[PDB]
Amino acid sequence: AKRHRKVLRDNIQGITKPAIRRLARRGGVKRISGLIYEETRGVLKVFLENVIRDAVTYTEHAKRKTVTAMDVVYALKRQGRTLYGFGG
Amino acid sequence: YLFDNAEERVLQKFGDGKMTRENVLRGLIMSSGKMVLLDQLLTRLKKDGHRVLIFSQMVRMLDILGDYLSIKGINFQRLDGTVPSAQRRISIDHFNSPDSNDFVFLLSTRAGGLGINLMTADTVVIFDSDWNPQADLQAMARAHRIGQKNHVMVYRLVSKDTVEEEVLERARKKMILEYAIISLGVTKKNEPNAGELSAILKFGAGNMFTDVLNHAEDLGGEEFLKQFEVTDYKADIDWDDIIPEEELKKLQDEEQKRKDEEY
DNA sequence: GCCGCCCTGGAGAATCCCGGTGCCGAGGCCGCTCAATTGGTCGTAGACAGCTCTAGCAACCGCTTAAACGCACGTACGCGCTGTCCCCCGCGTTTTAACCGCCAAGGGGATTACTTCCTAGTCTCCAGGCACGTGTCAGATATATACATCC
Repeated sequence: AKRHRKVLRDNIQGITKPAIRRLARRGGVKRISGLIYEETRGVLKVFLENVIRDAVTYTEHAKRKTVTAMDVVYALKRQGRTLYGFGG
Repeated sequence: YLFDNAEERVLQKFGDGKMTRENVLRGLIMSSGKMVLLDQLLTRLKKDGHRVLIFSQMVRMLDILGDYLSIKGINFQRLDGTVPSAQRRISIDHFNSPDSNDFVFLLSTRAGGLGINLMTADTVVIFDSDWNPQADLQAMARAHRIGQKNHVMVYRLVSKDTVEEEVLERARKKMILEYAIISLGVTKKNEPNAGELSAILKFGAGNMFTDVLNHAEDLGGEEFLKQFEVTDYKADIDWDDIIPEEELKKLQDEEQKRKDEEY
């Protein structure tokens, strides 16, 4: 059975264990338990869908199919997370 | 079957969803209009003493053909971008061995470079056409090398009234351009050049779209007017014609003996 | 007499330094060019004054009473120590996919310019909805009076 589906579902597993370890090293974490990574993936997925839904709403207001960087900036700004370096 | 969740609808609408080792091959053959011609060509070339390369632009369609030959039961070998170079060398040496049981060798069209030797094969089936005609020319020259002992026959598979029509039209225009600039500047005819350039430009401004599978064939300007003709093929083959009594008895006995040996 | 071995001098080549000349980053200069400036006019936003009525404030009173406070006791819990085991970390090895560089055509979207028309601003007039006050009315509540009854 060489044929399969083109779509992929484990794209949350693309945020690998050493990436979460590096993000914890930037946060000053010395020791990490093994159950941290699934919780971190769930938290990142929740945050990403919260930002992406607002960005998509900003995109469909402009009658567009392309999510620009300014829509992401506005979506982050509305929830209280202002991001610099992309608004100019 | 390149689309997701499309084999299930064909299996549940025609073979009533049981998928019992025989209607899967029927769905593979009768889902696409290229596959009935491919099956007839494969049976005819297996009947004769021919070996065939099959070139595709997609590796997922190569997976579809590999599954078709797996359920069909034909010794095939494969090459695309996923196969590393050691297994590529192994497969090319296995296909070119004099004691080879392989019959069909599948390629993705743009892989392998110009250094693939495919001496032993005779027929080339271009399943999907390329935008660049030089890619298809290199695909045909994989088997049409210096010292070839057999008449190389190329079959190009085209879906009627589809988007592949303008693919072939753009490929024909690019071949016309290459024959204009490159082929007429190689290495009393200057007067007839002003007529034959006009003739080839009238060919370039005209649309090509207005004993059929024979592996045989019985001044240079008329040579280029060949291999641009369109040979329309009509199958009119229903659901129960394929997998004949020889193939159905072999498929049912193999399925019945598999339950006895479990595994 | 003839042949082989040890000691010392001057000429040929490699390297450092300096001068002439060409290339990358940045600043002065020029040209377009559109938005800030200047000048004038006018309407109105807001400052100012005035009167009326209500809330706040400083400092005191008096009374009540429930909350705050102090103290004694007791015991529950924070914390320290020890064991243990398990799970995470460090490291070596193998795989694998990210990354970068490539087609191949086509659509999405950002601009520039132009046309058109629908819709919202503006103005005038008017009327009814909202805010306030009041007469009236039916449901809820308390007691007046008469009848059956126990001791």
